[PDB]
Amino acid sequence: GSLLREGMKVVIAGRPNAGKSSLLNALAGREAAIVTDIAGTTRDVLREHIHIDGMPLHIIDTAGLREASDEVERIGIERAWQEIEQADRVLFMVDGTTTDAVDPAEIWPEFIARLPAKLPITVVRNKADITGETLGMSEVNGHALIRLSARTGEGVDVLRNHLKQSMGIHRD
Repeated sequence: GSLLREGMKVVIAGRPNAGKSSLLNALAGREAAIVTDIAGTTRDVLREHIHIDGMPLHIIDTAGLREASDEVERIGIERAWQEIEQADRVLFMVDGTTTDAVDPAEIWPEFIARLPAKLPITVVRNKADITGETLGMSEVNGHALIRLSARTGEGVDVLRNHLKQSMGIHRD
């Protein structure tokens, strides 16, 4: 390019099996939608591919932990030095108006951070019920609430446009 790059560390969560992978897929411009089994959460905790619209030849690694960052600076062929930022856009994924016990056991250890969350929105049947659990949304002041779905790309681009804007600074 012309001395003009950018990027950041993005994490994808929202309970195990609740439109996580299916989402990422739609994320990666790639078509061939491939999905595997956790087969054990990678140390680099980077199982959400490396989204990079800029250049093709670009390896990224999103840790978000001590041992993670350490493992990051090794898997991607790199000396065990220091050089890695923290998450920025921690978007959550919920399934309709479903409230599980694992729902909180994952979103709790997040509110207490220095970054936006951005919770999704539900649009399931029954009108007089959605709105109810649309504002409160458990708790916390979600950066922005945008509805979307897995199959149909209801609000994927909207979530994407709110990703490229986030990531900034950092030249490879």
